[PDB]
Amino acid sequence: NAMKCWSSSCFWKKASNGLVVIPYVISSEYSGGEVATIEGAMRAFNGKTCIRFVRRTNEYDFISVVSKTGCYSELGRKGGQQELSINRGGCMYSGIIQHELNHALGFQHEQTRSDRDSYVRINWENIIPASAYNFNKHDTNNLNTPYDYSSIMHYGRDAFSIAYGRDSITPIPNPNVPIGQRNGMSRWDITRINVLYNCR
Ligand SMILES: [Zn+2]
Repeated sequence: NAMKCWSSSCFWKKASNGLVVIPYVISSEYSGGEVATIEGAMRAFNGKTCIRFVRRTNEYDFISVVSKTGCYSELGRKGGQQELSINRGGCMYSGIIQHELNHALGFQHEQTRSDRDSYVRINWENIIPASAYNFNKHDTNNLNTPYDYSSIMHYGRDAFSIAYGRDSITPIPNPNVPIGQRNGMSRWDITRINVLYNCR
């Protein structure tokens, strides 16, 4: 589910000591408690990856965390100031923040993987038309990892559903497999970070 870019000007820089140090600033709009929630979510990367989110000093490439419309991030390192939105009303949860930070690392939604049609059916007629593009298949760098229903990057079955009970995504051949967890990073989520950023 990683974006395909050969240059890695596209990705965060790895230091000679192996750490991928990603500078950030958090909008003054957030209270101290909200800052702590964001930084808490960032710590989830420390135990099992070489990713380190650190407060910016004066680095050129950095993440600016802002409370805008919904929860979103740019994909990968964009160069200079790049925004990541954690709306104060709907996004201040560890798993959601981790999901967004994974976008910033270069990871896309699980259901858009190039191999997705072997694991899910997209029920187009059930999807809010303006939001259907979120379900488009992409030419992803899958990093020799398999499709993971339990990925923090997988949409829930009712994501952008027009009406209750008519799901946007149905897992196949077993429709009962859970999708859409936002508790924490899956084994494959962690493995993918480590493969992409060559963490040792
Ligand atoms: Zn997302």
